[PDB]
Amino acid sequence: YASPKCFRYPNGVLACT
Repeated sequence: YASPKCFRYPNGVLACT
């Protein structure tokens, strides 16, 4: 549904890199 952008909402698990 949504993208795991760094601060997707909490910015806890930043699945970015």
